[PDB]
Amino acid sequence: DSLRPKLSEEQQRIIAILLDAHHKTYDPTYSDFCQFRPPVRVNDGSVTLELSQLSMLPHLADLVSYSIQKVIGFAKMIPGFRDLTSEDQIVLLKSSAIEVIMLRSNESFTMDDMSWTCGNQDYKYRVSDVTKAGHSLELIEPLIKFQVGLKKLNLHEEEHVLLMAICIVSPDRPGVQDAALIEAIQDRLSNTLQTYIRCRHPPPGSHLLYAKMIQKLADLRSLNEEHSKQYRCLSFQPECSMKLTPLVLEVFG
Ligand SMILES: C[C@@H]1[C@H](O)C=C(C#CC2=CCC[C@@]3(C)[C@@H]2CC[C@@H]3[C@H](C)CCCC(C)(C)O)C[C@H]1O
Repeated sequence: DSLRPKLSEEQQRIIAILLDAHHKTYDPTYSDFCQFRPPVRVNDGSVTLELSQLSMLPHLADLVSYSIQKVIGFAKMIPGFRDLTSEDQIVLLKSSAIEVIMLRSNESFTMDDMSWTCGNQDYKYRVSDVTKAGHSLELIEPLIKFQVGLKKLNLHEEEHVLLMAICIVSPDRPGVQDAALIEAIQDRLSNTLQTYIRCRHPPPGSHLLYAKMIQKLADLRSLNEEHSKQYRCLSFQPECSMKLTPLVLEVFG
């Protein structure tokens, strides 16, 4: 009884652009990782030791800064993002940066051992590594829950890039000027996503995937708020900005 409208020429183009944007901004071999400040793993088996050392912070801060640069690159290739004022472009990028990083990290996340595997042994990131970077389990546990839940959706790469774009272009972000434009750009992306699922995703017996995808966006909202709280506490540690990057400092500070 549910209508299945075909993907329009513009919608097929939008997907093509977004897939191409992602392949230009996501290296699945993670060959740049060795250029970061080296990962250090001291035995913790302690929140006092954690903040004392912050051993994994320089590496992960470089990982996040690098990721932010890629997201910016990805955003500029999103259809519509061009038409926005640069002031609205920054607003959207700053408030969605950590959300989109959590999204795009799912391509490296594996349910083999519940880790982010970016090769090879050194660049395998477990729960203990994130703690060693000065974050508590209040963020880390729900983050893994999110990643696992997202993995089980078995998203097509077409859906994965669309979801990242919808995430970035959000009219309900604190500080937006032209919310109607952002809403129009998001509607264009959402409609393409809704059409694609009904068209391309099998069987389809339960097209209830879209509602599950919108739920993931809300999961990101609360994760964003929790990371924000924990970042503020990390920044209280003396000589902490040293371990971060000017870009990470601007986005979260
Ligand atoms: C490069 C690809 C993608 O961009 C993200 C990846 C990742 C990852 C991550 C692996 C371990 C946890 C993270 C460090 C990131 C993603 C978000 C996590 C935390 C909460 C961010 C903390 C930031 C700060 C220390 C400044 O507070 C791997 C690849 O899939």
